[PDB]
Amino acid sequence: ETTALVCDNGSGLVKAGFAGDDAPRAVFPSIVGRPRHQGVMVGMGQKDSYVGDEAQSKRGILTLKYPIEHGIITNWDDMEKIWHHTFYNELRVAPEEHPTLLTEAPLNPKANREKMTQIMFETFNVPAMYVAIQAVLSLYASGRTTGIVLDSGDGVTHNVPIYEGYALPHAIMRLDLAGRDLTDYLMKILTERGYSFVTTAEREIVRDIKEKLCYVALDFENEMATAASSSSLEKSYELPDGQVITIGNERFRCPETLFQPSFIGMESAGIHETTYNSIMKCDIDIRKDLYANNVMSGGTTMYPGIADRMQKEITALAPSTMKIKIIAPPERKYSVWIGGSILASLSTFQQMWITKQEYDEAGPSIVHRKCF
Amino acid sequence: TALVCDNGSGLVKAGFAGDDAPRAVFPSIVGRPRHQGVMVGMGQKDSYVGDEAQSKRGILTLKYPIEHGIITNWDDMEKIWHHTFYNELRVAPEEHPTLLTEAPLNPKANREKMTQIMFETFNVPAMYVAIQAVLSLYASGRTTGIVLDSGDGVTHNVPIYEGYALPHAIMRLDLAGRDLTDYLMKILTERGYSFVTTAEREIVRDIKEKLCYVALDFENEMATAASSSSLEKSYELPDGQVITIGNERFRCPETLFQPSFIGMESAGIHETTYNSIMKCDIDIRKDLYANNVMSGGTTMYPGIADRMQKEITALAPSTMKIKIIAPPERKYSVWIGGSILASLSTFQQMWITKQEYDEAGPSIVHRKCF
Amino acid sequence: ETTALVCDNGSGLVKAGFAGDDAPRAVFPSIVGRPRHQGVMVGMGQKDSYVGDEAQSKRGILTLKYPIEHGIITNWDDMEKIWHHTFYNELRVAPEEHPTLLTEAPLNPKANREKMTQIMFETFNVPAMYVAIQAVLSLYASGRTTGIVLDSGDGVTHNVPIYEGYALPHAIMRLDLAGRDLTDYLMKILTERGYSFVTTAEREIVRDIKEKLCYVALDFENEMATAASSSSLEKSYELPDGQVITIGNERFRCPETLFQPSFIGMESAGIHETTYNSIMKCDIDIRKDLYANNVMSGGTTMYPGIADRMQKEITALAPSTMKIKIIAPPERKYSVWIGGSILASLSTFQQMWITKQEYDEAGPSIVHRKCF
Ligand SMILES: Nc1ncnc2c1ncn2[C@@H]1O[C@H](COP(=O)(O)OP(=O)(O)O)[C@@H](O)[C@H]1O
Ligand SMILES: Nc1ncnc2c1ncn2[C@@H]1O[C@H](COP(=O)(O)OP(=O)(O)O)[C@@H](O)[C@H]1O
Ligand SMILES: Nc1ncnc2c1ncn2[C@@H]1O[C@H](COP(=O)(O)OP(=O)(O)O)[C@@H](O)[C@H]1O
Ligand SMILES: [Mg+2]
Ligand SMILES: [Mg+2]
Ligand SMILES: [Mg+2]
Repeated sequence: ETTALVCDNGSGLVKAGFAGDDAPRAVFPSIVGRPRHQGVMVGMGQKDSYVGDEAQSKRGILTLKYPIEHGIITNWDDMEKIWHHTFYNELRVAPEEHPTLLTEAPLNPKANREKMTQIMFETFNVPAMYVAIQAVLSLYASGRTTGIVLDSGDGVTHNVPIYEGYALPHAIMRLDLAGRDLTDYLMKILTERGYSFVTTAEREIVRDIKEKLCYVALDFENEMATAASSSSLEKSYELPDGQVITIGNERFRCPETLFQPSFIGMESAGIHETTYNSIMKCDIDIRKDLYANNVMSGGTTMYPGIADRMQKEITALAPSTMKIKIIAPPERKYSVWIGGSILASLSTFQQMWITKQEYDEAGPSIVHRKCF
Repeated sequence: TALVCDNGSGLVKAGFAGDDAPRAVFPSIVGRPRHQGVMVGMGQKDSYVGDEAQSKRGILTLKYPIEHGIITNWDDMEKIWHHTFYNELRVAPEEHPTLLTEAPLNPKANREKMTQIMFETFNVPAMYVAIQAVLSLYASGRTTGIVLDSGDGVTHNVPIYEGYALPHAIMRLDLAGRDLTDYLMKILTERGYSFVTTAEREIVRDIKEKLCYVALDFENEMATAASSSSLEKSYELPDGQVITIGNERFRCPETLFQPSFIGMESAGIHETTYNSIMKCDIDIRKDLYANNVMSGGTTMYPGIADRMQKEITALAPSTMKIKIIAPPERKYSVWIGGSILASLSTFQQMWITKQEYDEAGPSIVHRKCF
Repeated sequence: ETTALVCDNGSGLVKAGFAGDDAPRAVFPSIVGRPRHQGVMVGMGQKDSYVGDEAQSKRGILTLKYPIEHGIITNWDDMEKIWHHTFYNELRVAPEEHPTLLTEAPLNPKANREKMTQIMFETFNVPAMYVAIQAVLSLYASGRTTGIVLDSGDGVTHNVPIYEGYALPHAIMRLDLAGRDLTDYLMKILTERGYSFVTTAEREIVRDIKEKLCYVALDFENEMATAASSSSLEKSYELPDGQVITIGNERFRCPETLFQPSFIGMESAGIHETTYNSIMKCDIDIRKDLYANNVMSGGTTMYPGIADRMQKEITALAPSTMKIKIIAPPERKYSVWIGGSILASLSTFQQMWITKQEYDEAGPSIVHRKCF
């Protein structure tokens, strides 16, 4: 009778809702904003902190902080504020009568999961909770059991291969390059045309420009030559103060760091090379079934050129007698949450929760013996 | 309707007595999971038997219950027999007498535990145990001759005169297709290919079944392979990679004629056959030389009959006629001979029934059975 | 007076010197470093590549490559640079007056040995060269003639049984699990405490941590229990930037992969089981002398718990009436080189060289005729 809750706490967005539904009920940014200027009018309900869309609307007088960086919760009072906001104000529920399913990136610190368990059991005390891997939930939402998931969000980009319900944890790859790094690189290369975005409020403007105007080039050198020849690739964007800026090659130089990390000084290889190395680290008899089942999930995989570029690069890397298929659904921005809405709804899952009695018996160390 | 089951070291060939071909031919492997299961909307078993193992071997560790002809694991043999009776044949073992096969020169406790398991767990009205090379001679339409039975675990040379095997001339060589698969895995490291896992052992087995052959003259074949690339052949891996082998095609089966390639003390199959013939009386040696019968899958290399003819002609006296019979269906020849034997009229009183097992115990198979 | 050179080209280190000496004169890493950034100051040297210790000195601005992976040379131009820096910079000799002795792991590709012979004879042109197995040189240095040698370095762990100078080829076993895989596994499991190491320069730091702090437990489960029970097995290490890390139970989980290869996803058996299988593939009358003369060589056999653990495991596998003695010399990090100098200083080895005229007559295939 008790309805389970599915909460996906990424680095940039919080997607929370109920199990068994199709879409998340509450999608809001994971920001806590605090005032930085001098308040002069008395009273009028001035608050010392702002969470979510209220922090985004008043961001001209606020300093915005993200509690999670690179998939790791760095500030815990702000994370308590985020969880209190998504339980009492957005979802409008009482957490003492709802089990909770949370998500986590692979190769994370164990103390993050231990403190998530301790805070969910001692502050918002739940009957049950469970922490799950996001790529497994993406594979649940895809409707299949075999595939290699490339999940790229705001802090982490990770590859997880799964064959017939069995994961290969030695081939799991994690890269700390995601949409916030692309936002910072776009902020850096916007100064070549004279545009200066420095403050934490203007990072959101640069993120909006990246979401609206950036795309992935199929050929990088041909697109650079096309931009250098004619002004057919230039687009205009209107700033909130009415200013109009114009960008050319910076539309496709920004997500190219996903394929050339050396643009931001990283020594690692691209996401296509990471996916190929994750496939080639698996057993030989499963690789074919991986090659036809490349699944992309997350916001950073939402550029309108990325599936064709990934297919071209993997087809260049793979032998020619193999079929390479990139699976990009239109709902892949929320796919992890949809997997939670599947996984908490299964009758075979209800014995996998971590109850309060088990937490009192074992402490906050049962989350490693219970969750993978 | 009787049941004929050939439980080889590498394959299981089972069917009904009277049919001309086996109905269930599947690998004798048990696969178990190796990695961490993360999805709960799945069947999620713990043991896979047969082709279901071969369709899932990339996440599985494979085990053979039979090693070098003798049964090492009896729980896995129970699983093999259960899958044979209930999933591949769709029969009830309470209604059908079952014929079983056994390699010659084997420990007696293997037959003891075979009869005990077949009468206590998979209860049959009757059962019988037969020698494989005798059935392979029976399937070829003759009653006198020498059978070279080479399979997955053992190679045997059995001479049979007037339907009776001669036990003082039965020769056993502990070299068969599993050792050839492992030797091919060892010698593919020279060209840079690494095969370690039990799943890749099946890939190398497929390579051996597809590309290898027997050279007529080994030194001349090695000379021609080192002169030009006219013997190189290509194979496409399951992941799309292309490998090329030039002289491993004939070096791997040469262990049948030179067993020291894998470090075994015994002589080759030609000397083994000549020794098995030469232990017999002089008046039957002409019939044994004229009736050489090949059997099993390891005799399916496309050069083995001519090479065996050349070597036995070299060993034998020059006035002796050497004829080697290699039937095209010799991969299924123990089963066909068992089908012929189980469909005979007078064989029906040679069944070991359950009442005689109750009155005797797990030792009747050494008195009523051979 | 043409003294011979003994050069051991491992996967991680190069140990080179003169025959007759008791210690290698040049021990340096087998790396080539190339710049990953741009040079803004002019008037310097600024060479395009760095070999050996100079690559390790400025590894923060270089990406590092190993020309030898799992005992097999993959990059041959980098191996040209390594051998040139060995002959002309670390030894200061001209390799036209010294015959050379090289080492190779067993069950290697034939093209590696053919190309080594070719590059020795018409690039660094030598009067003579020989290629020898490493484990027989370890037994030559150990002073015995019968026994089974476990050589474990940076790329290949191999077991070779030798009876009265006869290497037994059908019981030689090879595993591609060595110290580099251990370094990668420690790099992976260091992310549980939050320590993230990504670049190729940080792999050297993790290798230094492994060399300083890791050890082999006698009983793994009791060690895990006492690590979880008390904070008495923790140790601290200082990074180059001054930060301090602490590891408690990663010290014995990292070399547990040598005994449980399933930690990195491999299906193979442990080194103790490989040793027992190598002994069981020998003749039945020589297994007593092989069980009494177990010799450990290489750098991965330098953990300070490995001899007692190997003794316990082999005594478990062996029959109860057998005597098991495992010999670990204190100088076993350089044991292939010492036996190589012993072999090259012998009077009856002077007919076993491959001369230049023989290479001219027979081409680069006489190394399969004159060398084992
Ligand atoms: N259409 C789009 N094009 C490019 N980037 C996008 C798009 N939509 C969202 N993003 C990026 O995705 C990132 C977060 O995606 P998501 O994975 O849904 O959140 P989280 O990482 O918090 O789970 C943001 O940094 C945002 O810039
Ligand atoms: N075309 C072929 N060429 C060479 N060997 C083969 C061929 N087909 C099958 N084999 C070998 O025959 C062996 C098994 O044959 P068979 O005797 O029918 O089974 P079992 O040995 O279990 O009785 C396998 O190990 C396989 O390697
Ligand atoms: N004291 C030690 N403890 C643990 N590992 C060590 C120790 N000393 C060396 N090693 C490891 O041994 C490896 C190389 O050893 P060695 O066999 O001497 O070189 P190579 O493998 O190049 O021949 C290095 O990767 C290093 O990590
Ligand atoms: Mg996310
Ligand atoms: Mg058979
Ligand atoms: Mg070495």
